[PDB]
Amino acid sequence: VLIYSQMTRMIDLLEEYMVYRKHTYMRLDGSSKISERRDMVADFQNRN
DNA sequence: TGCCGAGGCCGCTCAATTGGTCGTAGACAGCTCTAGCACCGCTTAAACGCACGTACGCGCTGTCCCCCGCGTTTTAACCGCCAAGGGGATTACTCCCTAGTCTCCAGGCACGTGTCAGATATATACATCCTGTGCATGTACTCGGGATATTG
Repeated sequence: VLIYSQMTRMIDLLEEYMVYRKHTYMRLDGSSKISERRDMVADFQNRN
């Protein structure tokens, strides 16, 4: 699944939820560095 | 009326500081020096400090007597300002030259000792130079009257 959301304040609340119910997750706000986006996309492909 | 135009609030992205973590390299703290030569302790015969009326030198004191201070205000331009213009101090880039590193390499000389002399100190006798004192004039001063210079 992809979850899209429209407030950085909310993506923080979603991250607190993803940590509590132990789903595994990965986030890419506009505040992420350009180099992080590369690794993070390449890890969402290539893995179960 | 209309339209809209102009209008006012909120997530990306980048760019210094800020504080954090990594690992590694001499340089700091410390040991044992060890070694030795200064500090000390112990005498001595030594100099020089110091607690202490009195002659008296001058620091301080009670007076009167006047300029420079003290007070006013006009004015006078001094000094401040602002705003504009020109450039020259500044910024950011690219090419370039050497500052700096290391390394090798020598001998110059600053370092060190090895001996012992011409040096200068110290005493006694001493004569002399120099100080403190006393003592005339000669000028550098303060004043008055007139000439030259300069401000308004």
